[PDB]
Amino acid sequence: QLLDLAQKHFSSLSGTYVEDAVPAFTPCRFTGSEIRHRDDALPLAHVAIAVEGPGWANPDNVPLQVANAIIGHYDSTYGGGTHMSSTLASVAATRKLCQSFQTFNICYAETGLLGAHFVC
Amino acid sequence: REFGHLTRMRHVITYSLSPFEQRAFPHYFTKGIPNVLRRTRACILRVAPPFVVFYLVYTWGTQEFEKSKRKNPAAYENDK
Repeated sequence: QLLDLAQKHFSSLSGTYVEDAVPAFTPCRFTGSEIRHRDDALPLAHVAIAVEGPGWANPDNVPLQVANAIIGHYDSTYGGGTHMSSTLASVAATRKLCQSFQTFNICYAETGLLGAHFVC
Repeated sequence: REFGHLTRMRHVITYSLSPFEQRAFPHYFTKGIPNVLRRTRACILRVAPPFVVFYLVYTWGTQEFEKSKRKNPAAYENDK
């Protein structure tokens, strides 16, 4: 019902051969590099970092989520405790280094981006 | 002294990049050389005249001592 009723006004306007096969999006080499800003007035430091990851189409990304699941997540708003099922979390419950931390996983179809994102 | 109490610098936007990516000797030749000469002359332009001073003091002092020492018997005429 959503198929037939779906509009198909202007037709697709693109090639169907090898000529249109060239990517509209470049393969992208990773660049392990650092960018820093010092606005000291900022109430506190907010740091993130990223390693090169699997392309989004790539299944290789899938196991890494379980790996990310080892890192888990934590924040001060939770019930807290050093007992909890994460090291960085209990350290955050200890020296209070991480007000919060989290492992972002933004994989693009070309090349992905694993990484960490946190408040200290 | 730590990093926590050095100075309250504000905005700065750094852009470092990994050594592993970049070459160890980027334009190290043709770009490095002119700077070398450029600053070499920057040192010698001031430093050199002391070198010449020590040079003339050295040479003239040495020849001073030698002429003062070896030439003497001829200058004496003990046969006087």
